Amino acid sequence: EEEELVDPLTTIREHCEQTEKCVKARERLELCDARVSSRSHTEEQCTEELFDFLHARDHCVAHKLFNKLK
Amino acid sequence: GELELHPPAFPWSHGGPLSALDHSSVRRGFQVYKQVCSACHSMDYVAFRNLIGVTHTEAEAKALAEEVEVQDGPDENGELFMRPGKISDYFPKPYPNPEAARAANNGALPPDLSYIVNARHGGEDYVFSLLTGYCDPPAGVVVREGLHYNPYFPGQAIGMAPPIYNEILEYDDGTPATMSQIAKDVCTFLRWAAEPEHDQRKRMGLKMLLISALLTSLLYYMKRHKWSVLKSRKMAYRPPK
Amino acid sequence: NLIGVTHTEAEAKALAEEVEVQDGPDENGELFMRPGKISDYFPKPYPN
Amino acid sequence: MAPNIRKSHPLLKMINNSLIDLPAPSNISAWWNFGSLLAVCLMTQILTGLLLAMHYTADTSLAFSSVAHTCRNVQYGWLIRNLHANGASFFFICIFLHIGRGLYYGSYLYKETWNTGVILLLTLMATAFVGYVLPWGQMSFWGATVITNLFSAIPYIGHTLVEWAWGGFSVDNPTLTRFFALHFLLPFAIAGITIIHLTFLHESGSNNPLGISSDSDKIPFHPYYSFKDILGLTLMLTPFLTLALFSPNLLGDPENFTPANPLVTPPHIKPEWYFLFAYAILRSIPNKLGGVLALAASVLILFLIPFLHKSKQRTMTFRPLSQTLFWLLVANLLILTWIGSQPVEHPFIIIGQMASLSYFTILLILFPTIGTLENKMLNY
Amino acid sequence: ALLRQAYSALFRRTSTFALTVVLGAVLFERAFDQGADAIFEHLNEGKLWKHIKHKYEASEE
Amino acid sequence: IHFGNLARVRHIITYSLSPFEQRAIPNIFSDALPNVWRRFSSQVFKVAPPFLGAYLLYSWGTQEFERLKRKNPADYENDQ
Amino acid sequence: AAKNVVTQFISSLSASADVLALSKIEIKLSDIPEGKNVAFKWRGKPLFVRHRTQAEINQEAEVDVSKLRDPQHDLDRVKKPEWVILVGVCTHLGCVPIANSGDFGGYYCPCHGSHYDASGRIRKGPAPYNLEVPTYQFVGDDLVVVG
Amino acid sequence: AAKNVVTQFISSLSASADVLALSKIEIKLSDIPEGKNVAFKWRGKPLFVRHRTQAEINQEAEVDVSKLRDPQHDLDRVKKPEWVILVGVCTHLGCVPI
Ligand code: HEC
Ligand code: HEM
Ligand code: HEM
Ligand SMILES: CCCCCCCCO[C@@H]1O[C@H](CO)[C@@H](O)[C@H](O)[C@H]1O
Ligand code: FES
Ligand code: FES
Repeated sequence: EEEELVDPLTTIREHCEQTEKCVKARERLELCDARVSSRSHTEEQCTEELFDFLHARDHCVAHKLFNKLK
Repeated sequence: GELELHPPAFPWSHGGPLSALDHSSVRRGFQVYKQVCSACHSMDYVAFRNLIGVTHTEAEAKALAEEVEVQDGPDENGELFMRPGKISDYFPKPYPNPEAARAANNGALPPDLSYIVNARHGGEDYVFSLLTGYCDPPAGVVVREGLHYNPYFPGQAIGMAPPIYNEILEYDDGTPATMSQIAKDVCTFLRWAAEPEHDQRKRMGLKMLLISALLTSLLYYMKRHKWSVLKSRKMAYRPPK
Repeated sequence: NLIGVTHTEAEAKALAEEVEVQDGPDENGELFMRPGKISDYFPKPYPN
Repeated sequence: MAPNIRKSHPLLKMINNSLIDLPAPSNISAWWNFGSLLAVCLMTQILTGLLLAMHYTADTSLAFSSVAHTCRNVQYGWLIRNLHANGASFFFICIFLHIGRGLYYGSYLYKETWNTGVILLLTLMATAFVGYVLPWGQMSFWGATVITNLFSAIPYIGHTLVEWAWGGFSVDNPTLTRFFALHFLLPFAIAGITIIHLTFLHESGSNNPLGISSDSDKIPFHPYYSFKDILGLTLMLTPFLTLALFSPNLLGDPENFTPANPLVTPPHIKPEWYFLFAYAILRSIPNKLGGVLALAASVLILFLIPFLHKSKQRTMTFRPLSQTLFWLLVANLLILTWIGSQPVEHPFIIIGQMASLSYFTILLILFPTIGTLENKMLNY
Repeated sequence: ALLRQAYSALFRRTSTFALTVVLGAVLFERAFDQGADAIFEHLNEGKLWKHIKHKYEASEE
Repeated sequence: IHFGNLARVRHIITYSLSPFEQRAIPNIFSDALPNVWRRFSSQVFKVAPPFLGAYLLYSWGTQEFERLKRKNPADYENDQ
Repeated sequence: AAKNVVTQFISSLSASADVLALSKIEIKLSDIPEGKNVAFKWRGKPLFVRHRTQAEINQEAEVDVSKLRDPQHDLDRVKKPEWVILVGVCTHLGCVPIANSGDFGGYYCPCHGSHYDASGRIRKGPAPYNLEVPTYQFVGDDLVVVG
Repeated sequence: AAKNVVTQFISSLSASADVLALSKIEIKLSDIPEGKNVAFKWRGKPLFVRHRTQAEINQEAEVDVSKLRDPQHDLDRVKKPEWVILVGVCTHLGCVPI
């Protein structure tokens, strides 16, 4: 249990990741990661996808995060 | 150009043109800075007296400054020496010179935080994002020895190791020191350090509008009132035709 | 300042090398000594 | 000597013949309010300026913090600093409308009033340019280094002229000081020249929107325009204050909150907004020398306007063709401004050159040409 | 009728017009300030030092 | 001396009333607004166009810039 | 509006925050040993706060000096007993007196002689007036706030 | 008279004595051994004077002049094979190299 310390951040981050555009982006990222990790001579990187994701997730967080902070 | 991720817009309690700073959050922030950042970050333009009537009492302030030793002098013999701080002193620098600073942080130079929220696009929204936002590099990206990955920092390789973590300190006001709470309060404090006039400036803006709207209307009527003579004026052409 | 007035560029370069001045900081932020250049001003006898 | 003192007195007589009994057309519009604002604008800069100068220190080692210490410790220092800084933009905003108005209503036909006008603009530019270096911030320093070095492209006497200006080998303390000197000086020259401007102006009297002789209907400046201008003063002053007070740094580069540092070039060194339009035309011409001239011409072109008037009419009130051409040109300047703010890469680089080309084409060829065509369509 | 009265006692004589503008100002200041300050504070309940001061103003150590 | 040597005028009568016998802002709906609209109409198609035509160019140039920053998968399709 | 903007600009010329911050210094009376004189920095100039023992309000308060050069009556502009607070500056050529020596056991200005007694009064010397006595207050005995 | 007073005043704006004094610097090569790079302060910015060995001067000849962003061979730079003098400032954005 009835008393432990949790950062509302990680909580609202989980909740947002199960949102349509986050999922869609999170998905494209996993694929990228997967095919970039599976190769040994590619110039490619997964920044772009990581961003599209973080951008979508974080935009979501902002809308709610401060509601739970003092 | 090049890729970069832009921070989001958090609804700060002081974002409203008519909304002031939450001095409680600022007071916490000062602690965060004092107990964490001040370890590597200088805040040259703020002095202990500045806190008085803003976040602390003249007494608390006098105390907070005595917790530090400063370098005064010279004395009768021309030597330098130490003494307990006064409210007239400015927040202590962590390093003698930048060279020494870089030396203790892997050649990196922690910038003075006096105007940081105005020195970076995004201010708090950016500083806040940066702090909480550390994470592992995506595929294909390698961060060189000594730097840490942060997608929010340009280049994504930042010399600052995540500075705050849950319960890294205890707000003596009884506030759950979750990492985000910290970043939030400290960012709020940084806003204030960057521009103490914040509240007064906004309170003035209010007055300015009210008077402005009143004065404008009045002068519009006056302008119209005088001009009426012309606006309605009528003429005619009467030759002896 | 002496050059072309009381001494030759050479004598002057010498007269200044006879003194050690305080420059810095270095790579580590420390101060240090070095032999004077003609660009230096006559040494102060006391710190303050 | 004479009945009322307002006319006899060697001084009131002056104040009277230019602010009270002065013949003004009855139909001038809001676009004529900019003269007075520019004037007020000026008196205001000088006032806030002096106030800031009484706390400033011109030395690389103290400039940045002198300004900071002012906003931080001087009663209302922060307010004065803001008012002065934002005041500079309000200044240019106004001057750009003032000019515009002139162009669209063929005011330039008053050659001498107009030519002194161009001189006021040039002077104001130098003034605002040197002013910006005073706080010695990253952008202050770097902009100063890039902009002043431009002259180095001038043949033979290039480098010499620059190192002279700098007082050394690079923008350093000897520059900061002479700039502070210049910045304090120029404003006063502006004031002086404004007197000449209005002096030539008064020879002919104001022009008016319909562009036809307004002698058949003139009115005393006071109260008509004294009142009208005081109204236009508050109408603009509101947005100025609203900005200056609610969104203080809405227009300033955050890079200038970082003390100048010669060992860190900022990513994008660009001048203040009111200069971009020309900075843009500068980069349009790849060739350090040609680009400079193009810059110079971008403003010096104003001196030719009077000789490129072909219309049988003065204003554009009754010239619809010229009107779109006029608004095109405005829009064109907007784009140029925009281009100046972006990096030097595709698709900007090309848009840049295009806008720069359309700029000179419109003023040098289209305008006078469409002007002539318009005369034929009227059977002239 | 105030307009009529106002005109007579206050606006007719230039000397009294001036007196009205001054005393009028003195009272307008006093009231405009108090009012605006009031509005600003309500709009910011519990954020100003004025509000949280009590916690450390003779209630600690 | 500019009032008296301005123009040779003959036969024009004008009539006007003291500012106190008339309204400051009169006929706002019957005359004022209808004209505001009138004036607004006569110009839109002269001004608006090039300003709109500016916006577009801005939008295109902006969006295209961002596009060229994005990666084209057709560079890594055969990087086994 | 005008009143405010003028007031604001006008006051932009009076002492700034950093200056008012050094305006006054607060000295703790209850930490000063008897007889021994202590000096603190106040407004860039030495401030003398001496604790009178037992032979000060006596040996240098009963002195019979008929005609004085400065109308010095301890009840005119002074106050507390065992406490003497002076501006460590000589009224001759702005030099700072000393606490150790003193022909009159008081202070001695090494610039031209000027001897001051235990209460800070010119005795033997060229300095006209007596060491200046600055404004102060006692709203808390164990604490004095000069300035 | 005029020419003089103007000349005098005009030149009162060009570099002062103290500045010309830092105009140029003379470095003693004897202080710099081969295989070790040394940096001096010139015009507020680092000045690199390295003693290149007959070895690195060779690695220098195997440099493909057409495969560089700024096409220049050791020919178009140094005056003495064993000596390389550069301005310690990165061409990108004002940083000092290692
Ligand atoms: C161990 C020292 C250290 C601590 C403690 C630390 N920082 Fe830093 N910080 C640095 C370093 C190193 C840099 C420079 C990173 C670089 O420029 O590569 C830095 C940079 C920063 C920057 C951003 C620099 C930029 O260019 O955007 C900010 C903002 C910042 N720190 C905030 C904080 C705050 C707030 C705290 C306290 C919560 C904090 N730091 C604590 C060392 C520290
Ligand atoms: C320090 C800046 C300047 C000041 C304070 C100033 C002031 C004035 C004033 C008071 C007027 C009379 C009222 C009006 O019509 O607005 C005026 C008119 C005029 N100004 Fe300026 N001016 C300035 C800059 C310029 C510039 C840059 C030009 C153009 C290159 C210019 C061109 C003119 C012209 C042509 C008139 C005639 C207006 C008409 O058509 O009747 N002025 N100016
Ligand atoms: C012609 C009107 C003026 C213009 C257009 C102008 C413009 C500027 C500009 C753009 C700056 C930089 C502001 C910033 O971002 O920090 C500035 C700063 C400054 N100006 Fe002016 N200025 C003018 C007149 C004056 C005058 C007459 C003085 C006083 C004699 C003055 C004194 C200063 C000082 C001291 C600063 C430095 C402090 C600061 O940066 O805020 N200015 N000015
Ligand atoms: C258009 C004219 C606008 C002028 C508006 C005057 C408002 C400035 O008023 C200011 O308000 C502050 C907030 O309480 C006070 O602390 C200042 O002392 C006061 O001068
Ligand atoms: S200054 Fe003290 S004796 Fe002269
Ligand atoms: S790599 Fe960017 S400044 Fe050197």
